[PDB]
Amino acid sequence: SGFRKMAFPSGKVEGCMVQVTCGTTTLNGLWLDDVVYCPRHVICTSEDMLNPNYEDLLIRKSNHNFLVQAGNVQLRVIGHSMQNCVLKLKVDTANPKTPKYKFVRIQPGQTFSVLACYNGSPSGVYQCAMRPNFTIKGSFLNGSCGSVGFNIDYDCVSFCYMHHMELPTGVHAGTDLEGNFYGPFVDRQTAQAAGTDTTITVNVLAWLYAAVINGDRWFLNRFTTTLNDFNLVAMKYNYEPLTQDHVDILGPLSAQTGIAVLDMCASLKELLQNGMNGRTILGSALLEDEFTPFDVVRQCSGVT
Amino acid sequence: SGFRKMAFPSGKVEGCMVQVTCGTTTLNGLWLDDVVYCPRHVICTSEDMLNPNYEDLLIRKSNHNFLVQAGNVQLRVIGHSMQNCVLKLKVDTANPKTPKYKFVRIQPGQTFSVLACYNGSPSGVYQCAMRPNFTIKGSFLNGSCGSVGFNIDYDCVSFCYMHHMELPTGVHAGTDLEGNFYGPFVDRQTAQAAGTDTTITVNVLAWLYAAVINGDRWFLNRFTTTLNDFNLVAMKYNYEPLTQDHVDILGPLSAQTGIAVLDMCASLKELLQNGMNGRTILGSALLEDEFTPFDVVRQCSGVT
Ligand SMILES: *CC(=O)N1CCC(C(=O)Nc2ccccc2O)CC1
Ligand SMILES: *CC(=O)N1CCC(C(=O)Nc2ccccc2O)CC1
Repeated sequence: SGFRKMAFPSGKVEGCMVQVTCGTTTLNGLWLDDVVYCPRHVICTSEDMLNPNYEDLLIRKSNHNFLVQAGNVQLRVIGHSMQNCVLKLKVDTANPKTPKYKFVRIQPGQTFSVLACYNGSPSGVYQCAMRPNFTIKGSFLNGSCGSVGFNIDYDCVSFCYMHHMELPTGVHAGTDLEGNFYGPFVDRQTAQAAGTDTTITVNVLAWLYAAVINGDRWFLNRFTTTLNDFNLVAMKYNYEPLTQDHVDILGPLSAQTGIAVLDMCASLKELLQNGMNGRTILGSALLEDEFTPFDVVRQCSGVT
Repeated sequence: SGFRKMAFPSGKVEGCMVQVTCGTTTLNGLWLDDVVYCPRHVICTSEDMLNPNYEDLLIRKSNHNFLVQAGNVQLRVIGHSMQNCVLKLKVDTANPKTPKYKFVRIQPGQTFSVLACYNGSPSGVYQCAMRPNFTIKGSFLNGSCGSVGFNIDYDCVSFCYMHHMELPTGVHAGTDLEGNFYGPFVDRQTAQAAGTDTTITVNVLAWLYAAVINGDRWFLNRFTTTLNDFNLVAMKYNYEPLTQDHVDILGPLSAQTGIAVLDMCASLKELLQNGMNGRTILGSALLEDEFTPFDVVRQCSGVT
């Protein structure tokens, strides 16, 4: 029993982190096979970041300007290319610790682990969600760029995020491993404001299921609702609209607990309207929305 | 910027987890050098756990009854001994992945990472604190016993916890790696109730400092207090008494933010008396007490 915000074990990703230096900028790279992936802004001076022309900046860079270090050992760069907002540094050595891996572009509401790194060295691991506004709420200081987000399916690491940017509001923006930003964000030091950080309704419901499974049941009530009625209340509280697809996804947790999805919607409606009244659910005083249905089933069944 | 509940990277500990089977019980063991550490209750049947005599139960067990498997490969057990509530299984092979390590007994209020495992296989990593009542609030299903808690100091893993027990209230009890339970708990299926789960005041203050560092400042006020005045309020709210030792420990965060510890005590006093009024601090609606001062400095400075 018990229910924790739980990251994937980071060992397989730790084996992939290197240091990338270009001129005076040091950040992190991901070494898979004979390719090191890193943010293209590694080539920018402070001054460049106001209005960088990356193709023009890159012309001034040769292979030997990209210093790649795995631990204490230097890697030889034998090629470099820009794909969208990432650089792919070809090295002469395949990472011997390369796990089975995929590059995947996640949807808003999907969760992943981040291995925060500095100078190619892991500092910590935490669980994130791709927010509906395509930011993530991370922990990233200077030197943390190139840190990646991932899921593990048994032995296959699905890499979904590389860290690039902090917005003035202290939230985070980055790319998939093809170098495409999540959302409308750019690798430019410019006016970029995040949109409405809406709550991921299906994740809140999943987490209410996890609560019931783990003995926290005080918020169950005598009510039901409909998708349309619930969604009127979701709208008012900046919650994502709940779809039949979300209802279908919650089916296994419904079946396990014997609580109809719409009855749990009715619980959530009352929590939104009435607040927590100073009570907690799984040790939280707000409605947690960074557990997916799959996360709840995973943690509640003990998948490895 | 940003501040997350962050576990240590788990790679070094992943390399140490094995499966231990005795009769029909499967749980986890920690393989360091040529010793596998596991909970002695691996030898109990369900029936035994009501009033086990471990010395007597152990007489019926030989080396060949302890099945130890690292991945797909079996380890040969060449000796076994009971130390307090752990078994030490001597194996004929030193774990080649043994990191630098220490066994340390932590104090209440100290934090650590847990690598939740099932059948010797890592499922996830999360951050815990040794509660003032010597429980931890974990996530542990059947098969998770022998999962360990640890801190990392650069390259040296300090192992502080092995998981043994869930109390009827869904909280967790375990041992250090010398097999001594934290608190008054025993490896018996009996009436064991946790005492008052008091809030770790020095950790709350550390986390308020982390909030200010990261831009969350709405709770700073015009007030100060004294240790004695603050402690009257702490008593009423089941907070640990704040000592001059706690004040001294918070000195670096005081210096960095320019906020006197006692002024931050005054902030915390108002939060305790007035509540959050529906506001959040670092995305929480309650006062977080599972970040130590050292954790805040670590995360806010980017140590690896
Ligand atoms: C995220 C990361 O690790 N980065 C991106 C920022 C640079 C950096 O120092 N850039 C910078 C330029 C001009 C003003 C401020 C500022 O942080 C380091 C690597
Ligand atoms: C923590 C862990 O992984 N354990 C401890 C419990 C046993 C187990 O199955 N014991 C048990 C006996 C009788 C009734 C219930 C119950 O869980 C598995 C390993």
